[PDB]
Amino acid sequence: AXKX
Amino acid sequence: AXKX
Amino acid sequence: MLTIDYNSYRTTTPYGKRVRFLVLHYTALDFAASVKALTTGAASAHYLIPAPHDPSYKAAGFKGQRIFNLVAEEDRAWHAGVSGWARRDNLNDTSIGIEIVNLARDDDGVFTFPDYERSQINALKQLAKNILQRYPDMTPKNVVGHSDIAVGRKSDPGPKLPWKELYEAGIGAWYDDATRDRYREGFERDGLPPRADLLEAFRLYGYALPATVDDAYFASLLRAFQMHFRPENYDGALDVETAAILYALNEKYPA
Amino acid sequence: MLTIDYNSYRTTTPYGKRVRFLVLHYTALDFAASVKALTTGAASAHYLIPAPHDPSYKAAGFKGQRIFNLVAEEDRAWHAGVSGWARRDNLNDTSIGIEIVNLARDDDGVFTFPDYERSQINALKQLAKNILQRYPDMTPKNVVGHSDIAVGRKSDPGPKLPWKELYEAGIGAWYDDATRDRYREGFERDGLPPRADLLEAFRLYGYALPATVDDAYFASLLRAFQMHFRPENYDGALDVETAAILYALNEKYPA
Ligand SMILES: CO[C@@H]1O[C@H](CO)[C@@H](O[C@@H]2O[C@H](CO)[C@@H](O[C@@H]3O[C@H](CO)[C@@H](O)[C@H](O)[C@H]3NC(C)=O)[C@H](O)[C@H]2NC(C)=O)[C@H](O)[C@H]1NC(C)=O
Ligand SMILES: CO[C@@H]1O[C@H](CO)[C@@H](O[C@@H]2O[C@H](CO)[C@@H](O[C@@H]3O[C@H](CO)[C@@H](O)[C@H](O)[C@H]3NC(C)=O)[C@H](O)[C@H]2NC(C)=O)[C@H](O)[C@H]1NC(C)=O
Ligand SMILES: [Zn+2]
Ligand SMILES: [Zn+2]
Repeated sequence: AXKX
Repeated sequence: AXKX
Repeated sequence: MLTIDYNSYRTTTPYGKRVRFLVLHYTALDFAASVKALTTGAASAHYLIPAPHDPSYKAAGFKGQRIFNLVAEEDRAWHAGVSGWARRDNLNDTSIGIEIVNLARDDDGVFTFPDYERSQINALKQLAKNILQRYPDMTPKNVVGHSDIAVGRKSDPGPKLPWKELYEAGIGAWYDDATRDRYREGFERDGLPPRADLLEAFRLYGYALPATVDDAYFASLLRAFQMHFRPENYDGALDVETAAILYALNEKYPA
Repeated sequence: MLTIDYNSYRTTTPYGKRVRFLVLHYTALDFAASVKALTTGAASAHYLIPAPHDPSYKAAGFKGQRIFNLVAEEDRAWHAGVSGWARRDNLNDTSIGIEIVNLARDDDGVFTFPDYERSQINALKQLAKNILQRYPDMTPKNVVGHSDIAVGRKSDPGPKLPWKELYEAGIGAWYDDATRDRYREGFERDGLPPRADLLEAFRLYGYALPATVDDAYFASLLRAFQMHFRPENYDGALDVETAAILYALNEKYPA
């Protein structure tokens, strides 16, 4: 998983 | 004012 | 069945709030109309702030200043439109939108921007605070006018919006008179930069710009910047003052 | 001071909820490593479906299965990074993400996707159903996977993910086979559509396509599309089934  |  | 575990593990640090902008518009419609269009019309706003000296607003059965919420912050109100700011678009998704009853005018077009009732401004002032306090990614640059996001399309909230006053209440962004004068100095001697460069500056400050800019748009950009940060004049012509502000802003709010 | 009026006027038609998409991921870690990183690491997700047969999970004292909420839906979790779908981006804002524990792997860069656990899935459909029923703008194509929004820098939730099952359960989008075939045939006979049409048709489905598509990119794209809708094989290889699937969705799930 990944803010931007 | 103005969806998109 | 499966119920959910809201208590076992909770994200602390690596998450954010859903909202990070606050946008201001004027309606250009009396109250009664204003509510009509924002509750059943084809757009809406989280918060509507009426002008007590509106016959419709009194007819409505109000008297003093109120602040109405039409759409909870949690939800997505249709105020902002085809917009953009800080590398984001469709701001409507991430905005809280505030509309202020003000009988502005396009005479197809010449603009007529009536002063804002003090009352509306104090309320706005407090609301903005209230909101701002709870959305930690609403940096000062992110309190913006429609006009700033929807450049050339929208001219809300207008110049009679006392942006500076708000700044001082701790709402929105403003430049240090000092640092501006420095900038005003340079452009006076060094020369004012070329569009190309200026644009990166607006771009930087936030203005979601297009792939290309023509004189006509560039006016609108300048104009729209003017009404926010140099309402003293917003013909959209290029001033050293306008640029000085711009640069000074950017200097003061890296972001 | 002045309190807000939440009862006088409420908008009805012209407004939506903020959230639009539901995105899906595999953590790629054992549970403990996963709660840690989604609660204190550098990312997070709204919900976390553990794999009950996970030593760390059981160690932590879980009989399982459970579903864990890490960030309430109102708020913005960090799972989607750099994104794009259905004419948007930064989907972190505008989506709700679900993370399921499954130790899929990248080994420079061969891949390895374990099957999911059933309970895990029965949970998922349960949850995902609960969402969809609560966001009305989360139409079927908006139930997506990172891989689709983040092509091809990501490959979860991976091809071990029973979409079609979920479709069957009401969750997310899938084609009517009849219509698929109708295209397959048409393509075999009349040949295939130019890349132009394809990209575009890919775009229309939702995919966030760059201005200019290297076949290198294309691969990534097809791949992604495939692991979603044709996981029988997800070699980035333009097929006629694959291409037929596309228009079969674009037929049924169009603008
Ligand atoms: C009924 O709702 C209000 O009405 C209109 C929405 O149609 C809004 O006021 C006017 O909005 C338009 C753009 O929204 C602006 O005028 C023109 O905008 C178009 C954009 O397509 C441009 O082509 C024109 O260039 C521009 N006009 C020019 C150059 O003259 C006006 O700025 C605006 N009117 C004023 C006085 O500002 C209004 O905001 C809506 N309010 C609601 C729904 O509450
Ligand atoms: C702890 O964080 C988890 O870690 C895994 C990595 O083991 C995360 O997935 C990985 O995420 C990156 C981007 O964040 C993907 O991007 C790959 O990056 C390089 C950049 O040059 C490219 O060379 C690759 O092409 C690019 N794409 C691919 C397919 O590799 C990783 O690939 C991706 N790996 C997988 C299997 O998804 C994961 O998302 C994190 N999840 C957590 C903590 O929940
Ligand atoms: Zn992911
Ligand atoms: Zn407006």
